[PDB]
Amino acid sequence: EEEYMPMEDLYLDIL
Amino acid sequence: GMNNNMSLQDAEWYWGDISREEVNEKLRDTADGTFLVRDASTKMHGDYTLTLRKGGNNKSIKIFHRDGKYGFSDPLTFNSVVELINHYRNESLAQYNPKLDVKLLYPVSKY
Repeated sequence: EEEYMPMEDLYLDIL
Repeated sequence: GMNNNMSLQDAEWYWGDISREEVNEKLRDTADGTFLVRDASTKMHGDYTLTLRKGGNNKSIKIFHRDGKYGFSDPLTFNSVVELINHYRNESLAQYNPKLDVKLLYPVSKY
């Protein structure tokens, strides 16, 4: 579903 | 009205409340990177929520708050997910986990 998930952080490319 | 001089709230996807329901008729399952925000009930424990497609998996997506700015998104002092929109617009963000890693260079920007 499309609820709410805590997470993101600038892409900052791979690792 | 709702924080004028504060937070990016101008990163396209951060249109600003798109109406939950709408979110259903906005990015029902368009494609990944189709970031978007709606915000609602979940306010206390959340920055301004967010809707995106985990590569068609769909999880929920949502931003958190910490020191005024976001949270999980490195609660150090990053309240501008635009610099990356250009700086890092392809490469993945699967840092500690593929929580998102679905791109975000294609914001709904209110169809």
